[PDB]
Amino acid sequence: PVECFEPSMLKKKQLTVLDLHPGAGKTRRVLPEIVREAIKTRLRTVILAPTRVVAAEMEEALRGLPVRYMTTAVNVTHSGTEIVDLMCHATFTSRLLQPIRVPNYNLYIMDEAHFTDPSSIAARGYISTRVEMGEAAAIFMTATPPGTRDAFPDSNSPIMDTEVEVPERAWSSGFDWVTDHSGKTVWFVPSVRNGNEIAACLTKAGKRVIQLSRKTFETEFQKTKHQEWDFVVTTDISEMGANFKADRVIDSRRCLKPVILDGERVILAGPMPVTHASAAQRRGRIGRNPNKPGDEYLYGGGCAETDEDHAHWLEARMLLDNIYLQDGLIASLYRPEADKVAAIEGEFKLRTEQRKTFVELMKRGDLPVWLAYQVASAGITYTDRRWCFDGTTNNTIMEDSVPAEVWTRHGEKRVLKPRWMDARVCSDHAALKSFKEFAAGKR
Repeated sequence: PVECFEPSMLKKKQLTVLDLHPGAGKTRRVLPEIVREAIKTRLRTVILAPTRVVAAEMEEALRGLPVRYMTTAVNVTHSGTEIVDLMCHATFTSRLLQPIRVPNYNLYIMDEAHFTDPSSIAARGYISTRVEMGEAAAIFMTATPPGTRDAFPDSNSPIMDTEVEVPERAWSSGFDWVTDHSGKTVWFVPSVRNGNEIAACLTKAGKRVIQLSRKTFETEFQKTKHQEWDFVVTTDISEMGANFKADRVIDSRRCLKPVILDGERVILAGPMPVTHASAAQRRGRIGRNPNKPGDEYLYGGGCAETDEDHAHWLEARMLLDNIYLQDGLIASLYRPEADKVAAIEGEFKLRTEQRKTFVELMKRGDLPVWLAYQVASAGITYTDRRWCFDGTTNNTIMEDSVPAEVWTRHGEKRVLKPRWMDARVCSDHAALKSFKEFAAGKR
């Protein structure tokens, strides 16, 4: 990997991983360098941001430079120059799945290129394949290249690393060091539910707590920038543009993991150890200010690279199987991620109509990729919600120890019992609320 940009990297067949460390100016100094060169040489380019938060942050760094922002996160104006596009990872992949026309970009710049969202993994597969075919160049920007075993990379400022016992439940004693802290803390929890319990405990202790999840991030991250807080309790938002003014990170280093069981359902297993890259990214929230040496990283266990049981690898394959490159050719996953999934090439390729349903189930439907695939491949149309109720008895969804029920579109009260069970649609209150509305045909 490389830690500084050279115009050499923009030539076709070049894939460069710009690794570096949190706050070294990736988006602030290096990204405008690349974009300026791309515009000067009239190189058709797309910039890929992990989130809309990052996209807006990029706009600030790229002001003055002609960029077509293809996101609602940025106020766009006319136009003239058509060289560099900017959009989110998910938008990029979604559009490749849709009939709409995506430019054959000759340069791909992916920010936070370790992001393990299925759309991001798929995007890297597409991009790396295009580079290998000699049709483009690519720059992957990330502090943690896929496959890294370094949980403690360099930082702008000295970091105090300490392994401790980290609570994952409410506590009455034994963890004074948590609350005996006058600074600001970012706390990475194993799940939203766990975060709720920890937040309530901290609030009871008189702390101001903001909670974030992967699904509330885009709208609620801004609270961390605009209101007073002592703790940010969050799931892994490390690479979503999570820049905080903090002096401490508490890291359980554990995560719930969606796992496909017997190829018929998805459970949430664990919590299990996070990867070295994940731990490095979480730790990377601090040690950013050279005027403030001695930020603390307190972690609660070890790391592991055995994450092949995570569903996002196969879900990436499901996405990539439905992206067209050229006749009979299906893109491979990015090489460092290629060994993560056992699959038959093209086995998830859907015909035109089913692919449209697949896309709408993921977008408007807001269903997990695996679940959306089951429904779409079954030949079910988007608004046909009968599958939400005709599952087997062990697929019954529970709400407060009692079978969940919804008022269906057909004016009938039915037990929530999906034909395919994916634990991610009912992992927490917000998720279950969303799925019940889906089952009722409200979207």
